[PDB]
Amino acid sequence: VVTEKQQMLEQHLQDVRKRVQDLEQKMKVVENLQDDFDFNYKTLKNQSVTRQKMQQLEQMLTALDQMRRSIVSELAGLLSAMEYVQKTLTDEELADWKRRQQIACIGGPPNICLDRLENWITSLAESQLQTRQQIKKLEELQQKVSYKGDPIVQHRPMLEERIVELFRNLMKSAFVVERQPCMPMHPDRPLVIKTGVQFTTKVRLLVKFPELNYQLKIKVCIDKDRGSRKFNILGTNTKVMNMEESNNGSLSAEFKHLTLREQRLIVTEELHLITFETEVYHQGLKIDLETHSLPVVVISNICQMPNAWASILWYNMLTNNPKNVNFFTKPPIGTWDQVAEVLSWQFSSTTKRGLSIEQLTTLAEKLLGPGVNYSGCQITWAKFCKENMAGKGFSFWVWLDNIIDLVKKYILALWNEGYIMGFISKERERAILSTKPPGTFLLRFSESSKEGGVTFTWVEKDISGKTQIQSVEPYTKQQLNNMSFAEIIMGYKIMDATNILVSPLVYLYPDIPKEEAFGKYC
Ligand SMILES: CC(=O)N1CC[C@H]2CC[C@@H](C(=O)N[C@@H](CCC(N)=O)C(=O)NC(c3ccccc3)c3ccccc3)N2C(=O)[C@@H](NC(=O)c2cc3cc(C(F)(F)P(=O)(O)O)ccc3[nH]2)C1
Repeated sequence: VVTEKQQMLEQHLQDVRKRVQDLEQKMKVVENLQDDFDFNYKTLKNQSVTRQKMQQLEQMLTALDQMRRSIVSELAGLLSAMEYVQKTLTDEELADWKRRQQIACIGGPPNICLDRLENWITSLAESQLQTRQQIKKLEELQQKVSYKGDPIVQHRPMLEERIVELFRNLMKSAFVVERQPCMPMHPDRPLVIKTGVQFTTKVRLLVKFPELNYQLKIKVCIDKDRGSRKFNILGTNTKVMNMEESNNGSLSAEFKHLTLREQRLIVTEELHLITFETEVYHQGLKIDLETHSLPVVVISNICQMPNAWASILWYNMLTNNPKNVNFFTKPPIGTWDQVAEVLSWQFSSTTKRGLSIEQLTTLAEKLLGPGVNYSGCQITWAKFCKENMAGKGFSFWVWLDNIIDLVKKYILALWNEGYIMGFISKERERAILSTKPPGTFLLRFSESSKEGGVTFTWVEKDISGKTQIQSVEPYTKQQLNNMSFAEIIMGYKIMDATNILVSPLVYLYPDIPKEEAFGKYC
C-alpha cells in the first residue's frame, strides 16, 4: 500500500523532472541568443548603419543578461527543491527500509523491497545529472561571452558546489546491503557467522545507471577501522557489480565465496562489521562508496549459535544505529511489549503460527512475576539471556530456543493447526480445566526441562467427587524421534482403580474428541 508521504514524494520528483526539462529549453534559447550575439559581434567590423548594428548588439547583450539572471535563479530554486526531496528520500524513506530490514532479519514482516526506492533514487540521479550538465554549459557559455556583473561568474561556483554535494551524497546513500551476511545452512538466523563456514552476502547500488555496468569493483573485508578478536575474509573478496535479468536490471554484487579466519569481552556479545568499498568515476567525478553490514557475532562452534542469536535479537530490537559495536558494554533495557513482539516473531517466521495473547501473558509472568498489565514492565539483558532464571540452572532464552527447535523439528503439524496450548501457568491450566468435563486435556511445554519437553495436563473426578488435575512426565526430543506426540497422546494408558489400562484422555481443549484431532497423525 502506497502512503500519502510516498505519493507526495512521487509528485515532488516528477515536479523536479519537469523543472529540469523546462530549464533545458531555456538553456537552448540562451545558447542561440549568445551564438547570434557572438556571430554579429565578430562580423561587419551610410556609415551610420554601423551605429544601428551597435544598438542591436547592446540590446542582444542586455537580453542575454536577463536570460542568464533568470536561469541562474531558476537553477538555485531547483537545487533547494532537490535538497528537500533528497532529505525526505534518504533521511526518511531509505532509513525506514533500513529499519524494516533490521526487523525482517529478526523474524518480522518482510516488507524490505528496494524496487520503489531504486525508482525514486534513479529519477533524482538522472535529474541531478542533467542539472550538473546545465551548470557545465553555463561555464562553457561564460568563457565565450562575459561582462562586468555576469550572473554566471558570481553564482555558478555555488550552483556547482551544491549539485556536486547532492549527487555525491545520493550516490553514497544508494550503496546498500540488500542481503545481510548469513550462512546458507541457517537462513532464519542472519548476522551470525561461524569461522571456516562458507557465507553469502549481497550489495546493491540504487542509482540504476547502465553506464556503470561491469565498472564497479566491490571490495569486501572485516574489522577495517580494545582487546577484541581480529578476523580476515578469505575466498573471493572482490566482485564486479553487474545488471542481471534476475535482479530486473538492478546493479548488484553477490558474494557467495566468503569465510572468516582469525588474524595472526564475551565471544557471543562481541560485534564486528563487514565493510564493502568501491570508487565511482562518473563524468569527471570521483565518488568513494562505502557501506557496512549490521553488527555480526563471530562464533567458533555451532553450540554458541543460541546465545549469538539472542545478541542479534537484542541489538536489532532496541537500536536503529547500524554500527554500535560496543552495544553490550552497557546493554539497553527493553519493554515487555518490545520483547513480546520479537518472541512471537521467533514462531511466525519458522511456523504458520506466532504467539497468542494467552501464551505471551504466561511468558510475561515467567519473567516478571504476577500481574495483569505488563505494558509498563521492563526486561533486561540479564533476565533474558546473560543470567540464568530464578531458581533454575538455565537462562530464559536457552529454554525458549529449545522450544522453538522442538516446535520446528518435532511438533510442527500440531503447532500449525493450533492444538498446542504451549505456554500456560500451573494456576491457569488448573482454572480453565476445572470447569471442563472429565477427560479434557491440553498440550504444553515443560518449564523445568532445559533441552525441551512436551506434556499433557488432564482433569478427572475421584470416588469422593473432587476434581483432580495431573500432568505426564515431559516427553523428551529423543522420545519424539521414535513416536510422534500425536501417537503418544492416543497410546497413553493409565492403571485404573479396577487395575485395568485405560486412556485418561477423551477431549482436547475445549471439546474436540481426541480421535478427530490426533487420528490424522497416526
Ligand atoms: C501422578 C499421576 O497421576 N501420573 C500417573 C503416574 C506416573 C508414574 C508413571 C508416569 C507415566 O505415566 N509415565 C509415562 C511415560 C512418560 C515419559 N516421559 O516417558 C508412561 O506412559 N508410562 C507407562 C510405561 C509403561 C511401560 C514402560 C514405560 C512406561 C505406564 C503405563 C501404565 C502404567 C504404568 C506405566 N506418571 C506420570 O508421568 C505422572 N506425572 C509425573 O510424574 C510428572 C508430571 C510432570 C510435569 C512437569 C512439567 F509440568 F512439565 P514442569 O513445568 O517441568 O514442572 C515436570 C515433571 C513432571 N512429572 C502422571
